[PDB]
Amino acid sequence: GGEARPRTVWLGHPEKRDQRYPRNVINNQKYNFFTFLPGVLFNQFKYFFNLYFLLLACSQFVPEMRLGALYTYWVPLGFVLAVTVIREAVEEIRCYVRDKEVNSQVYSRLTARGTVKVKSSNIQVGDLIIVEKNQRVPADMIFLRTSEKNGSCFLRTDQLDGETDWKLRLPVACTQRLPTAADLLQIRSYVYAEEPNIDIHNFVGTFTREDSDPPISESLSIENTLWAGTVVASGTVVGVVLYTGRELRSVMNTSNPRSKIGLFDLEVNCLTKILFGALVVVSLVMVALQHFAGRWYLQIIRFLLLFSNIIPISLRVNLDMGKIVYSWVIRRDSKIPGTVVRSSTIPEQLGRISYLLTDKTGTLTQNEMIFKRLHLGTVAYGLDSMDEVQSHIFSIYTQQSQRTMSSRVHEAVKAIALCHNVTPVYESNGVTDQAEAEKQYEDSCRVYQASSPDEVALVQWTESVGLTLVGRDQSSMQLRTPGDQILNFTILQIFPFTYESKRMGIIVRDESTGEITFYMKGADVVMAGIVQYNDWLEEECGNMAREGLRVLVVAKKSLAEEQYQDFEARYVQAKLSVHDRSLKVATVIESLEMEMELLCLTGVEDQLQADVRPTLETLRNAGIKVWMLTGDKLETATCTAKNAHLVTRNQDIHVFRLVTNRGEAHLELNAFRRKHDCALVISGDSLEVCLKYYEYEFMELACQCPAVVCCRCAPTQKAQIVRLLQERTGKLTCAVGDGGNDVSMIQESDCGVGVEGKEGKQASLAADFSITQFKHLGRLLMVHGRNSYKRSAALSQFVIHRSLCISTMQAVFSSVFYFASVPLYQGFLIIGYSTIYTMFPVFSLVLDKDVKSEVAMLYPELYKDLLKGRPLSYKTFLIWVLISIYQGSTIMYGALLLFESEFVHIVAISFTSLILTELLMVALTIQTWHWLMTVAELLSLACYIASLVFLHEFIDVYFIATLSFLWKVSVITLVSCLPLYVLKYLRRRFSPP
Ligand SMILES: CC(C)CCC[C@@H](C)[C@H]1CC[C@H]2[C@@H]3CC=C4C[C@@H](O)CC[C@]4(C)[C@H]3CC[C@]12C
Ligand SMILES: [Mg+2]
Repeated sequence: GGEARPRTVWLGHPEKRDQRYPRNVINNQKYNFFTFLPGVLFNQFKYFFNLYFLLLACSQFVPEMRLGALYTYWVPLGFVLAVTVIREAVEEIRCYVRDKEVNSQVYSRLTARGTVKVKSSNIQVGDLIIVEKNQRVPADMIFLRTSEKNGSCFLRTDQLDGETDWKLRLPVACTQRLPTAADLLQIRSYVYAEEPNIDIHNFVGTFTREDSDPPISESLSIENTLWAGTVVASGTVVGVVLYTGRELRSVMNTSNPRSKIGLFDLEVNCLTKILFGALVVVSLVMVALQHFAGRWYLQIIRFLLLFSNIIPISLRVNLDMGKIVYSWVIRRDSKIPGTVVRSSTIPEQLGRISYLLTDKTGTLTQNEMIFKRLHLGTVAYGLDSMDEVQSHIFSIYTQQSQRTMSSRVHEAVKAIALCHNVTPVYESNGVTDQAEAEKQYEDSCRVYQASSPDEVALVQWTESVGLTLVGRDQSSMQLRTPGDQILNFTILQIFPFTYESKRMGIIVRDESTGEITFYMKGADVVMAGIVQYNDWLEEECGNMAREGLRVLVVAKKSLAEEQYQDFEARYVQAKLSVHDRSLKVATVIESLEMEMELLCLTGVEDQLQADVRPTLETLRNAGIKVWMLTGDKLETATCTAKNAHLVTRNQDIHVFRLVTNRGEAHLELNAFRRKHDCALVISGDSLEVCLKYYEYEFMELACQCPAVVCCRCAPTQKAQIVRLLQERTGKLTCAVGDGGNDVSMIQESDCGVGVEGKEGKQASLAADFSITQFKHLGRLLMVHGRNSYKRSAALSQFVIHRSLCISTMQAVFSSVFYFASVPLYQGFLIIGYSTIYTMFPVFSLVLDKDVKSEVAMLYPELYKDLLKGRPLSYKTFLIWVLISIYQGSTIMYGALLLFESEFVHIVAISFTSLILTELLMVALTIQTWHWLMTVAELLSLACYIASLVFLHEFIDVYFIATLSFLWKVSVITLVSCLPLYVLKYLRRRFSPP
């Protein structure tokens, strides 16, 4: 609408504004009230197929042009227009209703008279909206105040950038210290926010409070921002709205909704142009035959109007009803429940997808992490062997009051239970207060919260074996044992996990003994040299990683009361430095990071969704290349790629390093080129450089890959990847996602599928097809797409064949029977009127199937045939053209040569022969017979016999009730259809499908 400018947002009072802000509404609609009709009309009549009808109809306005009745040109086109408008309108009402659930969420705001309850749509910039726990943040906000005593909160941004880690967000310091939540309305404070941009992980702002005698100014960053679409993980937060509606950071990354057309529709449109060009060519030949006879422009276009039915409106009507039937079938399948079809005009696109691009967090995975393996070197403990770890812990803490394997197991478990950054949170269950449960350490009211879900999984696992961690402070940590006694540990040093070191350490003192213990856990690559000599770390960690687990190496070092003093004195000496602090403390910690005894290796798995591995294997077996485009980190993405068998166990993986320029990109691209049959894992930062500088080479190397993993992808980068896959290959692409970061690539893709997320519905609402589970994709692609594509191709080709046969024989009639007469047009309106009796058996091809639904799924290789364009091609169309020409020529020439008396004794023969030939041809193309096709074929014959009976009494047509009629009809019906019967049977025999 307007240029982006920084905004001064006053806390409360949503009226001190200079620019009007958009309403906070998420809209997936295509058109508004005003632009609905023009948009639909243009999107319909922008193609040759639909514009042909308009060109035909408009000509009826020139008096020297008029041919036929006026109501025959506009009633069918009017029906087509009215069905298209109705379909689009109903789609719009359904989209608006589906958007209402998100746009009508209930929240609360702070007013001078007290809190009041308002909806999500009415949220204005500058409003103080209260967001509770496990509630989606409605609009972009600034963290002001939280009800938690530690002055912070955790955010789940899985629906914003697809990252599984929880984001720790800190409130505004000035607003946090106010005595009550009602105090922010009596302070003259404002937030100066940057212009709404597409970046989601950055924010530059400033908080200013003018009320205080010393003005207080805070510099705001991403750590104070609660973007829309995120979920508050803990506590009740209060924020000030900065952006609304389109201005939301989620919406800037969302493209405008577009109307999609399938490739099958484009091929049919090209066939219509070919037909019209052939008509024009024969027109130029026919006029040039007479060496120009004056007013040629009149006669040639009059003859065009005479053959105007070579492109039938029945084609468009049949395709529309077939697509409606396909959508009705998809919405009613019980083996893929919950499937929703939004774009009901492209069900045939599911049958020609060559590339599938999917999100990891929430689509492939369940967004749940649990502990899988505890490897102690000499023995591993799986999910079925945890009762021995529990037994060892119980035995030790029973023998405490009443080396060995139990001691080693306990030492390995306690290190996991202490070397972490997880803090318990206690809530009031309703009977016991929050302060009531803390002093007794209630199990039902205790929740573990941390930035890394792996640490939460480890803590929850140690809870299961007996060592329950019940409290944690900045200098203390309590563990609860099976003997119900509590051990008190004092946290003397903590080294938080960093993505560069890839390790986390801690130093604790056991108050019962006083011994100093140093714990360190991290990746195997960094802990290979820290731990002492061993012979199983590099092998067992590699095996556990190859199984798809997140391996960690846990180590120990017992510190005496003398090795700690010199370490503390040097650590603080490094800390109170004014020159190169980081490298100073790094050396102090590294000096302690020596000769650590190895305890155990841990395996934590991100729980996939149901039937993800079989679905990926099914899609791989059908020639579909599956790329995982995720916004998560490299390690989690690789672990999920290995877990889901997106890469085979023996497959080699090349990790794309961090490249920053053109020269650095040449070397890495070439080095990857020297590899063979190796999957590619690339970060977003390297992808940006490769796509900016090496657009051709990167994709010519990535399309040959068995699979491609691209982590930390911005939504624009995902959409760009989809766009290049569409452009440089020319093959259809499918995009699967569950969050708001997948909407861009879902809309960009030729067929976008949106998995309904657990905490968000944007991808579901903005996709052509919405599924509840990832495993439904296999059926949706192998059955509901293949059947729709095949049925649409068959019915379109049969309709074209019928019209071509009618036109060919009716051209023979007008040429070799009279060559000039008014009574020609009475016959030249009726022998093309047969399509009232054969219309039902033509609308019975939407019930046809080549193989059973359980056979396409069990043999996905049938899809590789559709990937080649078999159902509709130039060879099949040419064969149908030859068949139609042969049938028309045979019917008319045989009718004329066998017997020739006058017009009304040949019209009857030709009409019945054409109807019977078309019915037989309908019966010819069927592969598996359905009873509705049988009833349609029988009802057609019954109606034709009824018509030939009623007219017999009124019109003297006694020719029908003779023997000379029967053999004359049945010889043409035998020489027109049955030669193709023989050909089809011999095709079955010699070349089975
Ligand atoms: C008079 C003609 C042109 C039209 C009406 C007859 C048609 C609809 C009839 C005649 C013979 C019939 C077939 C005869 C036998 C079987 C085997 C069984 O699995 C049921 C379907 C199937 C395959 C029938 C399908 C319908 C069928 C093809
Ligand atoms: Mg996701």
